[PDB]
Amino acid sequence: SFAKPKMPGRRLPGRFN
Amino acid sequence: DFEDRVSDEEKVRIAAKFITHAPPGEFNEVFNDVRLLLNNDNLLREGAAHAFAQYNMDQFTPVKIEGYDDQVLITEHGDLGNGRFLDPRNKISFKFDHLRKEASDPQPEDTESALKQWRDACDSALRAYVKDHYPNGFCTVYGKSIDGQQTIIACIESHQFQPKNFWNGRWRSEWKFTITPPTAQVAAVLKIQVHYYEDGNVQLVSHKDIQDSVQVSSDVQTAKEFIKIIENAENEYQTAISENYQTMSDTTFKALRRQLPVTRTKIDWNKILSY
Amino acid sequence: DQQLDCALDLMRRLPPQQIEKNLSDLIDLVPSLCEDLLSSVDQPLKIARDKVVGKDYLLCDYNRDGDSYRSPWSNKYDPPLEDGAMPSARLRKLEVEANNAFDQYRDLYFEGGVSSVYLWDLDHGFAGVILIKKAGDGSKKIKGCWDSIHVVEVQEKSSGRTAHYKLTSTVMLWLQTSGTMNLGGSLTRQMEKDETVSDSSPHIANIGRLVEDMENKIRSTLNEIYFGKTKDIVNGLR
Repeated sequence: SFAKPKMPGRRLPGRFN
Repeated sequence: DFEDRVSDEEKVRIAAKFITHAPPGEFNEVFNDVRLLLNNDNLLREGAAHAFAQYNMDQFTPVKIEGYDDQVLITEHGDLGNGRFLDPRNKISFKFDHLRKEASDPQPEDTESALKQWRDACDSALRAYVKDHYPNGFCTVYGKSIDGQQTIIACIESHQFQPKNFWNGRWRSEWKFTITPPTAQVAAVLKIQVHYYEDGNVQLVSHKDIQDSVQVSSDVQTAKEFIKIIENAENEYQTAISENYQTMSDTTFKALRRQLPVTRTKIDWNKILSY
Repeated sequence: DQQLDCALDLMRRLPPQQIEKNLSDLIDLVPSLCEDLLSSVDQPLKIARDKVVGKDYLLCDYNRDGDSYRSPWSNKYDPPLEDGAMPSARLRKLEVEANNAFDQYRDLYFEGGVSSVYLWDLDHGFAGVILIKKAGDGSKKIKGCWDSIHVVEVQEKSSGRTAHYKLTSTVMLWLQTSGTMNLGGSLTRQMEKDETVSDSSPHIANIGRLVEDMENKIRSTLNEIYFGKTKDIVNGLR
């Protein structure tokens, strides 16, 4: 297969962050 | 916040819940994933051991016992404690390793002789029924006094595992009645699970409760009537599943998305972008 | 090490009926994998209301920043965010066009439901997600839902006359009712192709054709796997 494109570094959800 | 962190107790609870939800025929892969995710074998062994046993009893896992011809189901009804299970057809107890799915150390087990003839009669009728109706089915019949009432518990299992084709399926059914002439209530549950995972993850899960009535006379005649009820209800269930499949396919699925637009050709993408 | 691998494998096996709960419990089990798991594990699509334009839009990891999600119609986050991830000015113009094209696509093939398209910049091109959700009307005592998640990557070339498209497409198909019967899960397919980029064949037409080809194919494979193969497996149990 191949990898999906990755998105810019964004804030994680408040729970895990 | 740290005060509200996920505890190790909660993590092994999650591990144990994941193992109990492994598809049929895929316990080893799920276990291996959960083991590497937890990264704590000691916490896993102590906190998830019951889940190994829970999965096997829930799944009616069939097991071969050295020296004995037919296989026995691991069920809650055969749990003798101390990691041993009951084979009521051979009237033996045996150690069961829930991880390797291996039986060992068969020993004679005492049998309350009040249900011996009835359990044997139902067992023999049911064994013939299962070999006739299933490709490689197995069954185990118990006889117990439950709340002072002589009860017969019949469990059926049939699976097909094809991991190299990325699919696995299992059928389980469980049937109960009390030996109470002239008429006994029959209670049953039927379950199907199928997992397909070639470039995807599709699962069927189905569950049907059954209530019926059986006429209780002699052990051999009741056994005959009991098996007739099983055959009719399991035939009807299989029929009803394939009828639900047909409706899903030609009613619900077709309504979700067209095959093509009403033009009967694929989209003209420059007409889509036009003003 | 092998943890991310094991987590993805594990989500290919746990019942798809409980994807959302199992993913959250999985991330609690291994928090260091949260970002990779949220961007790699497909989840059923959720509908939100854009109160400014009065239109529904679809939520997924790709339009999330923190606990806020971005509307393709108004280009604002809800709950409000001052420091939210945004497409570049030029890409946003393309995103607006893409939303309008795939809204027409949605109407043509699904005759209802909801769609949303989110694009983001890359160093030598851009990427996008095309989302479609359509619920069954509940007829014949059967509840259904269809979720499309198409993720496309566009690698632009020096000539500007050709680009390389990489498509990862998932359809999640959910069906449930004698007794109880639940048939659900998803299929994922990939393909990549060079296409001409021209005034007469722009990016959105190229992407549109790839998505339509892919979703027509997946609709037919869903028909085969769900109503052919899994039924066949059931009947081979007895």
